[PDB]
Amino acid sequence: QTCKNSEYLKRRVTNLEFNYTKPYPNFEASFVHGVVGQLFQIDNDNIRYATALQTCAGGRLFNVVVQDSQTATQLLERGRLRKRVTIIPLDKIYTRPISSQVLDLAKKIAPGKVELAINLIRFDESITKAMEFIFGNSLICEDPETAKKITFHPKIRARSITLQGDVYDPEGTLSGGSRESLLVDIQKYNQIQKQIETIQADLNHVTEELQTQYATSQKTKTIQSDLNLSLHKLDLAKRNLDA
Amino acid sequence: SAHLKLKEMQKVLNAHRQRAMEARSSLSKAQNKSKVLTALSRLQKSGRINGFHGRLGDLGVIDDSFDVAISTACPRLDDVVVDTVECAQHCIDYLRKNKLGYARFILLDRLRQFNLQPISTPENVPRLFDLVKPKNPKFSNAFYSVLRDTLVAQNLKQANNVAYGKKRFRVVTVDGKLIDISGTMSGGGNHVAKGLMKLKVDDYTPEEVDKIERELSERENNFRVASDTVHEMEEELKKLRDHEPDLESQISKAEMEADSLASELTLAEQQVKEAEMAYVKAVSDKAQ
Repeated sequence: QTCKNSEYLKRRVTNLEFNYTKPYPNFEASFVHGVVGQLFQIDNDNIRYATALQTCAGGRLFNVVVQDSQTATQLLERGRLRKRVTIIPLDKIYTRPISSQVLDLAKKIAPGKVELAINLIRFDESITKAMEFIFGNSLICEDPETAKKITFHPKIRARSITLQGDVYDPEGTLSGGSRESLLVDIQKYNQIQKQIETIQADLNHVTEELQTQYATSQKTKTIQSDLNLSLHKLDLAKRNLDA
Repeated sequence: SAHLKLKEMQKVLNAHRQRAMEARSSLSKAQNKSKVLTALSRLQKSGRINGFHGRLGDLGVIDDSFDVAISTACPRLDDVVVDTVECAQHCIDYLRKNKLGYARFILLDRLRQFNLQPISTPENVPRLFDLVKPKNPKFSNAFYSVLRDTLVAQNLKQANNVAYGKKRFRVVTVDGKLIDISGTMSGGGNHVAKGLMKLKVDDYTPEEVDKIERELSERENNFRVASDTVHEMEEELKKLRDHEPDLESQISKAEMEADSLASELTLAEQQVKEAEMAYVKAVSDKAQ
C-alpha cells in the first residue's frame, strides 16, 4: 500500500534517478556507490536552510561515485553514454581543507549568524573525504548584510550562503531569483526507500524462518498422520463406550 | 508475465518521464533567459537604475565557426554583468518580489584582475581569448578572469598535451569535447549547444510540452489501473492458496467422520435383527 500510493511524488523526483548499462559483468558493482543525492541525508534544522542547501550542492547533486579511475573511465567508455553527466572517482579527488582559525574568527565577529556546511549534514564516514571535496568549502550566514561584509573581507574569504538562496562567493559572485526547493521531497523519498528496505529485510528473514518452520512442519505432518490415526482410534473408543 | 509486462511498460514510463523533464528543464532555461531579456530591455530603458551593463554576451564577438565550441565550453556567457553591489541587490530583490526568473550575477567592483598577456601555446593550438574582439578593452582582463586557460585542440591530440603535457589547461575541442582540470569524470552524451555569439535554437511549442504531459498522465493512469488489476489477481491467488488447504483438511475430516459413522452403523445394524428376533420369541410365548 505504501509502495503503491507514494509514486505520485516520483513524478517530481526524476532527475536524481540513476541509469546505466553494465559494460563488464565481471566488474564489481559495489565500486559504483551510486548518486551522491541519496548517499547522504540532512537533519531537522536543515529545513530552515533547505533552499540554501540546493546552492551548497548545485548541479553537484547529480554526481555518481566510483572507487578508482580506470574502472570509472572504462564504465564511461563502454557504458553507452546517453546524457551529459558528471562522475566523481574516489582515488584521485584531492581533499582541500580550510583553516579553522579564520572560520572561528568569522564566527566570533558575527555571533549567531554563522554556520558550517560539514556540520549541517549527515553522511557515511567512509566517504567523509568526498564531503571534504564538495561540502568542505562552503559556509552559511543568516543575515544578508553580515554575508556582504564577510565577502568584502580580505582574509575572510568565505563561501557564504544567505538563507534566501544568495551565494556570496569570496570573489564577489552573487546569484538571485526564483527557481524550486526539491530537497524535502527527495528526503521523504529516501526515507520511504530506507523504511521499505528495512521492512523487506525483516520480511525476508521472516520468510526464511518460515521455510525452516515449514520443514519442521513437514516432519510434524509425517508424524501427524499417525497423530490423526490415534485421534480416530480415540473417537472409535469413545463411540464404543456407549455402543 | 502480466506483471512482468507491467514493469516493462512502467520502465518505458520512467524513460519518458526523465526525457520529458529534460525537455521541460530546457524549456524552463529558455523561458528564464526570455524573461531575463525582458529585464535587460526594461530595467535599462527606464533609466531608474545605473551601472547596469547587461549580459556577458553583449560584448566582444568571437568567430562564428567556434559557436558550438564556446557553447559547450562555458555557459557563463549568459552571466549578468553589473558594476555596483547595491544596484544588483536591489534589482535582485525587485525581481524576487514578483518572481521574474532566476540567474547568476557578477560585480565589477569585486572582479579580481590578472594578467591578460598570452602565454606560449605549443603544438599550434589557438587561444580563444585573443580571437575575441572586445569593444571595451577594460573588460578584457575580466575575460581572463572568466576564460581561464582557454585553448583549442583537434585531431585527437588531447591525450598528449591536454591530458598531461607541460601543464594541463581547459582546452576545448573544435567539436565540443572538453577536458577539465578538476579531474572529475565528465560524462559525455548527445546534448546540443549552439547559438550564443553571431559573427542552436531548439525551442518547442508549449502545446508539445502540454501533450507530452497529457500522455504521461494517461500512461500513469493506465499503469496504475494495471497495477490495481495485478493486486486484484494477487488477492485472488491468495484466496485460492488459502482455500486449497482448508478444503483438503475439511474433506479429510469429512471422510474420517463418514468412516466413523459407517463403522457405528455396521456395529449397530445387528441390534435391529437381534431385537426383532427377541420380540418375536417373546410374542410367541403365550402360555401365560
